[PDB]
Amino acid sequence: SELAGHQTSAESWGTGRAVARIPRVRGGGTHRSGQGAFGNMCRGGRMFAPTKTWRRWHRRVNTTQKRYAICSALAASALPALVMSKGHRIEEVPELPLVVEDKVEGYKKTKEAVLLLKKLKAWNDIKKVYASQRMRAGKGKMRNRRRIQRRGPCIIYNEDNGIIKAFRNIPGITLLNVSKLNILKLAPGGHVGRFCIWTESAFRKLDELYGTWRKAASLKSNYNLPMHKMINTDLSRILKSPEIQRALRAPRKKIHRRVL
Amino acid sequence: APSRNGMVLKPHFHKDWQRRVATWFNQPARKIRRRKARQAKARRIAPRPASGPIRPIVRCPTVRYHTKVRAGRGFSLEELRVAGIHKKVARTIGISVDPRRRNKSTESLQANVQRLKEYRSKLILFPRKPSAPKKGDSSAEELKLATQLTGPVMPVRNVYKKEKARVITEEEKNFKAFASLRMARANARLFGIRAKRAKEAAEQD
Amino acid sequence: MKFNPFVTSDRSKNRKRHFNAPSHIRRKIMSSPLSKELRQKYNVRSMPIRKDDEVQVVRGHYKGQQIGKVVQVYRKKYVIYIERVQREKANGTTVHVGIHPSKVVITRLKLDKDRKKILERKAKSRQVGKEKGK
RNA sequence: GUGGAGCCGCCGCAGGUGCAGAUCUUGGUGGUAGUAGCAAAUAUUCAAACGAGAACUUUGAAGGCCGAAGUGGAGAAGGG
RNA sequence: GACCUGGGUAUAGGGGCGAAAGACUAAUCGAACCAUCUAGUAGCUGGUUCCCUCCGAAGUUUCCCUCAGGAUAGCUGGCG
RNA sequence: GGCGACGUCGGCUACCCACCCGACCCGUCUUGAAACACGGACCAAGGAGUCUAACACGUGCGCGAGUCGGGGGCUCGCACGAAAGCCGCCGUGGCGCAAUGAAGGUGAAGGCCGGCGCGCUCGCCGGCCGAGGUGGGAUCCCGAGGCCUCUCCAGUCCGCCGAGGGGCACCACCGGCCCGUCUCGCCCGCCGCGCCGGGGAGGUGGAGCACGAGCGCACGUGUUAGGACCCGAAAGAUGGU
RNA sequence: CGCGACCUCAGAUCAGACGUGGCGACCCGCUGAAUUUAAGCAUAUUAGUCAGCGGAGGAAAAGAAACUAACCAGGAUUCCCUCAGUAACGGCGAGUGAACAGGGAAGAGCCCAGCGCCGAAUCCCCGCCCCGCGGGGCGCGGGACAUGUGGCGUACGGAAGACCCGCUCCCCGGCGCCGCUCGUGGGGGGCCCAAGUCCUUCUGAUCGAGGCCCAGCCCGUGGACGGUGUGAGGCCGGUAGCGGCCCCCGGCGCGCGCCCGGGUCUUCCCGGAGUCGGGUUGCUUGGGAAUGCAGCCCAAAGCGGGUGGUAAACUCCAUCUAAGGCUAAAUACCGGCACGAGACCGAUAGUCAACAAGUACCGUAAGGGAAAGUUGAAAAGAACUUUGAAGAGAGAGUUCAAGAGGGCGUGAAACCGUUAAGAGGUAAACGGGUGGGGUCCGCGCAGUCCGCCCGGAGGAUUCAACCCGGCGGCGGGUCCGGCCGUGUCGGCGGCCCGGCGGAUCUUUCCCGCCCCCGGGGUCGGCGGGGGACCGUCCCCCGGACCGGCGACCGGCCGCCGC
Ligand SMILES: [Mg+2]
Ligand SMILES: [Mg+2]
Ligand SMILES: [Mg+2]
Ligand SMILES: [Mg+2]
Ligand SMILES: [Mg+2]
Repeated sequence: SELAGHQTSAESWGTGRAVARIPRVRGGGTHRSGQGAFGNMCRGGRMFAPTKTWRRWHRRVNTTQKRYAICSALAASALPALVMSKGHRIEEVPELPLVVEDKVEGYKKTKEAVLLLKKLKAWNDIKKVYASQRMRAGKGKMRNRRRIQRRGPCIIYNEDNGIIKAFRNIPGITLLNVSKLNILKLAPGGHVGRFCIWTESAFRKLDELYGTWRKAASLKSNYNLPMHKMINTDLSRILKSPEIQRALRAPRKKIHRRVL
Repeated sequence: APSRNGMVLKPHFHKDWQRRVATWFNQPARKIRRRKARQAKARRIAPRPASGPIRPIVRCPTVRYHTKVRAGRGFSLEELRVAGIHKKVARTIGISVDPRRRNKSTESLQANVQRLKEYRSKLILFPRKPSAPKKGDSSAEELKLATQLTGPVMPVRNVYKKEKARVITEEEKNFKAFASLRMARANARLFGIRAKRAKEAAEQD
Repeated sequence: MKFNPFVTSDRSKNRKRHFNAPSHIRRKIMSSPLSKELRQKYNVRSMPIRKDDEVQVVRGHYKGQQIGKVVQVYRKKYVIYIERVQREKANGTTVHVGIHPSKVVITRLKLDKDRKKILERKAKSRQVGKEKGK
């Protein structure tokens, strides 16, 4: 409210008369004549902390963390567990970096680009998305958001020759250019591992755009793909190694309960 | 009102401040508004470039900043005079003119005179109906592109000398030192007084 | 998916343009489909309805196979009245009941000179899209 | 059990997030309670009528008061 | 009779008006009413909204127009 | 081991009743509440630590002698896109890496060996090095010795290990260096010999150095400026009726 | 005295024009307090804001230096980031507090008076006709202004005239019109994809299930909305450099109208006064020995004047040219005319107002100012019979429900009525422990253990055990075909047909410079542009170890399925 409840001339009654010391409106005549005026307590009152439009809405994240968090969101789209444990159904699909050739971008009628998704068996996920066409739980249904929708795969490309048309009608799908990616659409809900369909002209650029550890990237100036704090990361292959089990004390497996 | 160790603070909110505040909820709306006024202006005019005229080379005012080069205001006539073009002809050709700018060096003067003729080298004009008074043939075989960008002849060009390597000689390694400054400063605040003490010897008579 | 910015998407505003709609725009939103045969002779999909068209009623309490003309088109209350479908009151008086014309099938049109210019222009402009695919 | 069109788990995020009290605000209702009261300027009674209905309305008869600086007759202001 | 009164008309807020009482000035008068600055200020009152677990005080020293208050040192928890 | 149903078996909840025992009405300031202190008739809904700016420390993350695009720009005329991504010859700038003095200004390296000018307490040349030293100091290293079925012929290992070593961080201390000054003494230099420069030895003042840890983001707490936890005056001023 | 020329003036219902008023969100000028903070309070602060008064516009204000600088000099204004919560001010307390540099957005510049030349070459009105739209013009004649000075050229960056020399005849608006429009301009109206096909549930479908092998169908259209309930397909319509239809925009070419600039030399001209500044007084600012502003007094000069952030005198220097004027963008918008969206509020909330809301009503008046949404798909809103005068019933009727019956969805608590069960002298109520009754729950009722193994007995099958036939995996195998890690080199293999850097190196290289008497000496470096070289990642052969989530092959053992 810009100025709510203060658009009223009122005052405390002051003296006795067995009333509380809240400000009362003036006058006579009508109903609203001696009632409790402004204050968070009263009906028709200015709320406590009338909110200001200069709340710090927008937040900063420095660029290297935005690039650390998107290296970490594409590699989870490669592991066959994390992209199933998020909810995408890659059960009957081939190799997890799905890369189709550049001929996909010459699709210009969506009868064609659906039986692309059927022949790759990626239609086992869109068949799930039609099931999730529910309605919103709460009071969002009057703020013109009414239909919840489980996000589907994302086709990531470059050099559009019509593929933005023949995929923008399929529900739950997302199309994002491999030049200009987006962390918000590669991890819906902050849960890593969205399933992605690539393209040859898209999938090859990432060696020259995020770089490797051997060199840097050529389409970003001062970036190198970040370091990996664990070289050998499976400790079950480590803790069952002869360097360690030469060094250990012994296990100690009696229970030694409470003796009466 | 203050407690254990902290800054002492003068926060300037004693004055009324909530009736003049300026949230920038339109600064995305003002960025893509003033990109329409660069899209629909640079195409509307001409094969003339965007980003305005040719600016000259200008060296900065502060001791802090005199070591560097800046896109100035206009070639101040003299550069239009040594290079020899008319002043009211210059600002329709595409050359900025700033008449209240002076030149008190010959080093900086020729630094723009070559720059102006270099601009006049890389200029092609369109004569009206092709009788061609003092413009050549078909339009430099074609205009080769529509608009130029971010300045005509890259106005920064903060160039620097190589100065590769040298042999230290006898004179260079013995003299030029710190004591050449303490006596240099001593001829800055003990110079006018020593003009006055020699007047003492001309009145000793 | 809507890309045109200068038209709405909000529930609380398309209702305000619907319930407070002017009464010649109101005949456009009260439009009924043509029958399965009659959309193939006149090769046009659907029409705004009028006062002397006989059509069967498809979805309601009164369903199917009772072709009989309409009698009165309340535009204000989004309701047409058809001569067959009625209701006995508690008096014993019979009055019509109302059925929204998007739950109603035209099975014969009335034609005049003003409708021929509608059934031509709405039919020409479907073989425009068919000749987009040259 | 009533009710007739929405809603919830878990993982994150974000608050105008929890009431027994402020002679608290607003709406509602009780005990009090069928209680205080309907007591200034003397006073009403009988029958007939229209009425489903009569102490109070009308009609008559009788007894009354205001009693010409009026409980009378007309106004200005105000009311519409 | 320094008499009583209708209407008309004059004087306005630190102003009016007073055979004076600080009376009277639209139920308000030792400074009217109305709106705004304004949500004025308070070391002074009243209130302060879920559960379990763990630790758990102080009313003393110094300085202050200080004595119903704050500063500081003490006592206290949390993080190590 | 033994006993029994068509009304009997087991069981309480916000069910009712009886009995024995213990039991004054809550909120609140206060040394002290059931108080002859004050608020509370009873329900329903509303109702009070907020948001920004700034600083502090704690913590998490990314980069690290650096860092940060916050301000602009580029990327069709696109729902979500008022996003996201990119620039770097946009690092201007901010904070940091250097302090100190009122200021003009100045401005943080030593250790050893050889040797020399009268080694004058004062001083100088060549080389190796290089943040000096004392005490503690987790960790690590060496480790005499000890360890197995007959006594000799040996191995990676393991196990305690007296002593001894190199000793991180940090703490106490001594020493040095920079700057301001103070006292005391000679020496050196000359874009040009002066009410010029540079210096040394002791004592002190500094928010300093002595192999840098910062910046940005986020969160929590604390303290303030903001109507600032909600509600409260007697008043004050301006403009009017 | 009478007539006339003027000068200062009047009068008019003279002819023709003009200004007031409203709004006020942003802008401009002026006047401008107190509460508050200082723990009191006088300076200070709050604040040059609130109120008051006047001015306008789609923007206004500001503006082409009487500047900032003090070095290698910048160059109108406005706005944002930084400068900086810094210099500075302040009972030096509380607190207030700029600017120049620097990076960006936008970047447009100009006019006059005066000194001078041109014989007022200037303008208004009036009348006629040229001839043209809805009108404005050059013609043709008649009244004014004006010599106390109109118009051309002219502005301090210099200008003017006379020379001399070397180039060139342009530009300007309109006109009925034809072709483009940039999202292809803007406005307007009418159109443009596909299911109601089968079963089934419901009062109603928009629900559930099904549509052979093409996945029932359309997808550049699966945004949304109403439709008897949850709808890509039933309808508005969303998508599309989709069409056609109408009206208006800027930009062809005949008849208009104006129409010589340039460089040197010579001479000549060259500037705003009660203003600048000083003295004093009030306000103000960070401006401090007065920054701005205003009053009153004193009142300038021309190698003069302003500024140069500590009063002053002298002495150089630096920059600038005031007291006259206009001007687009970048910027501001809680009023309006339209729009779009929301990690909003959802009828004691959100504005005061979701509804006959600035309305009812109060006050003399300024002014104060509410409460108040929902029947159902459809009113199908109860015809009719009966007691009562009617309010109201009882039967009947509608509908899925009157347990929705006209402020009618859901119907809470306090409170009330009755029925039911229980109980009754310490007001009731509570806590702890039982007991008794009831409502019901399961249990389910002397009718409860349940699953493995084994020995009996009948009863009926069929693999196993064995093996070949078999598709597939696991485990170690010669890494034999393809693998990759970090290296030495070599082939520099592509360097001069790799990529990228490097304040590596390159005066014999490439033009344009300065220095030097028509040409030379690199004569030293410049601006520019090569190619030699270092460092690091790309093909090849040789070399390293495991051939590791880097895997296919055959070979083996041991599984498994048919
Ligand atoms: Mg809910
Ligand atoms: Mg920051
Ligand atoms: Mg007053
Ligand atoms: Mg206007
Ligand atoms: Mg309500």
